Amino acid sequence: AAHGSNPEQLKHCNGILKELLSKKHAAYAWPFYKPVDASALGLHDYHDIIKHPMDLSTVKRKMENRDYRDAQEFAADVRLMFSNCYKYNPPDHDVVAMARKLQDVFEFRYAKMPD
Ligand SMILES: O=c1[nH]c2ccccc2c2ccccc12
Repeated sequence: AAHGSNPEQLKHCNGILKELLSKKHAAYAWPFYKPVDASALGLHDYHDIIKHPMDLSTVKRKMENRDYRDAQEFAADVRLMFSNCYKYNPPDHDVVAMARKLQDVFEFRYAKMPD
């Protein structure tokens, strides 16, 4: 059910998304900007391990297309992106450290969502 507050909450989500894509966080956000090109990266097992790829450009397209109906649906995709990283890579890999830092940005600001 659409709630009166869903548009306002989606504006907060869009703010978060813009922040995740901003220069401020680019040092650690960059691996998440675009879909993983598994072939290009030689990760020939990526799509056997990751059933539901997700990345920030896809989240942006879904936001622009009004695909997300509520904040929880948005959050689920952003968290799916991080989970994919945690699933595929050894936990000591630099990309996992970058994921944890970007997820910290996400979770702390998501927690400030108006309600
Ligand atoms: O989860 C990722 N694991 C990787 C492992 C090796 C090289 C690149 C990546 C990568 C690149 C962009 C986005 C996510 C990932």
